[PDB]
Amino acid sequence: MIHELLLALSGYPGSIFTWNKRGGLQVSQDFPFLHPSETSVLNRLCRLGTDYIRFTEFIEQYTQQGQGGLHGIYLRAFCTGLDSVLQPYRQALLDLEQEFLADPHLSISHINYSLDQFQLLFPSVMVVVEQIKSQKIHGCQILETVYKHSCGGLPPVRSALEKILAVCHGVMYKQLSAWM
Amino acid sequence: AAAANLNAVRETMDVLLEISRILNTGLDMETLSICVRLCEQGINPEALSSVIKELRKATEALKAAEN
Amino acid sequence: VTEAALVRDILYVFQGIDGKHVKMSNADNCYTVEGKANLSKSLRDTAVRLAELGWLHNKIRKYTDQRSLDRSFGLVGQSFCAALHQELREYYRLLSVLHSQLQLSLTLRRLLVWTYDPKMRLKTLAALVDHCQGRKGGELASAVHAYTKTGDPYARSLVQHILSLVSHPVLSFLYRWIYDGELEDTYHEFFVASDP
Amino acid sequence: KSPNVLLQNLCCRILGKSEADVAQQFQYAVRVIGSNFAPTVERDEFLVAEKIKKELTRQRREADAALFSELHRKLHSQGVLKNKWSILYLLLSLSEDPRKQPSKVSGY
Repeated sequence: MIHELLLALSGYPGSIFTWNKRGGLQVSQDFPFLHPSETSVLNRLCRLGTDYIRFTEFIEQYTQQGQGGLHGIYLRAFCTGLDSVLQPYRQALLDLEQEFLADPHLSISHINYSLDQFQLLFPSVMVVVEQIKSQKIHGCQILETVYKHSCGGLPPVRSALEKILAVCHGVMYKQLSAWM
Repeated sequence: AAAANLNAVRETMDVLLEISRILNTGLDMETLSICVRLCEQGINPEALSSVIKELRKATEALKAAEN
Repeated sequence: VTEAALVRDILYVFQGIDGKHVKMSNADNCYTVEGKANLSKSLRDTAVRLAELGWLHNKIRKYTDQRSLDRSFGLVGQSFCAALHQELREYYRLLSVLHSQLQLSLTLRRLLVWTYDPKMRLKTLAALVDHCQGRKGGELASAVHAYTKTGDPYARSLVQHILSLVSHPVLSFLYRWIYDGELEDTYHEFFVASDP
Repeated sequence: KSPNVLLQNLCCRILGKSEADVAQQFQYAVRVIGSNFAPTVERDEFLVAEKIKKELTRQRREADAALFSELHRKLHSQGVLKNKWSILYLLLSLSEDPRKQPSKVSGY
């Protein structure tokens, strides 16, 4: 019951787990073999799963030029940077999948202990992305909302923000280099 | 079935190798199984450990004397 | 129910998640077992003693989640939450080992024996938790240097790690202030206040 | 396959020499073994693991202790023997601490 729960968190909802669009990564609660509070921890993970689903939707929608939404190289760069950060998350997910498949008895509690790091770096980025979408910033406006958040406190989140901001200021540097 | 036994033996050996590397015991792979399995015949663990320690001391003395 | 059934409920409880015939009571701010597993009060008391783990873990989750979402409560507060997250990750690794053991001997006594040390670590953490509310900025660093006034080499080392990690933000601010004279203090938490 | 054959081969390996070259060493080991063939203390791996973890903490190796505990969980999941306590005692006695300087407080 581990592999499909991982698939459902991989951006492809399962059957005992229902990725409600507005209800987030909900879970059809009718299966046996765990405590509901185990399902509650799984729901804490499903928070990140629904965040990943929404993030994928946003990244595909901001990876399409004539729409009135925020556009420019900035949006595509933000989507690309979020995807590249998810690369560490995707790699961790793949490693955890291999480990769980390798172990005859690899507890989902162990899966949680392995995914705690990504769950630690996840929510701050989700809040920042929701704020950026609400701001609908464009131009270097998002580049300064970033610079505001680039004084972050979450070490993984701080480093990821540093990398994304390096990519962004590289884009700004390229623009200024054309202007020079 | 015997392939399962071989795989289980390899897995146990790998687990033991990891346990030994973590213990930093300095015991060699030659005591892969021979060391443990011979004691598995019901040897006195304290006596066997003392014998292993004496063998280690004698081997260290022999290495020093050769050197 | 079976003492093994209670063991499984405890295997859920250690994460703070109440069991089948074991429920997290609000009356005691702790785990009150669901009395529908009628059994001896000896085992009941064994779980009652273990309830502190659930109470403290839930308190830790609630308290760290509170300052985790507060961006302006202080990046120091967020850092304290992150260190608590690392500690809870270690605790969760222990709980995962426990659940794997729940899969497929041991004993509630052995569980309690093996759980005594995490109880001590959690006690140290909870003392640092309730003993740190409100102190932010230099007040926060004041509390960081203050709570380090106790012994317990184990707890002493844990608090030492926490404080050395806490020095890094203040250390960076001072390094900016001492290397560039730069004070970008948003919450005005630094010792050197700004007058722009 | 015989315990004596195993002892002879093991002595040859430990000395890196022939069994006849270890015959005196082999004789001493045989005397030691026939002195005691069975352990005088029972097998209770909870206490053995407790001692192992205590030694790891005395080595300031708490992370290595956690790794060892996880390995113990995996090995007990792959349980194939019935007297593992003796093997664990052997591993503890074979254990060395290059990760810490030699200085220890006596236990009880």
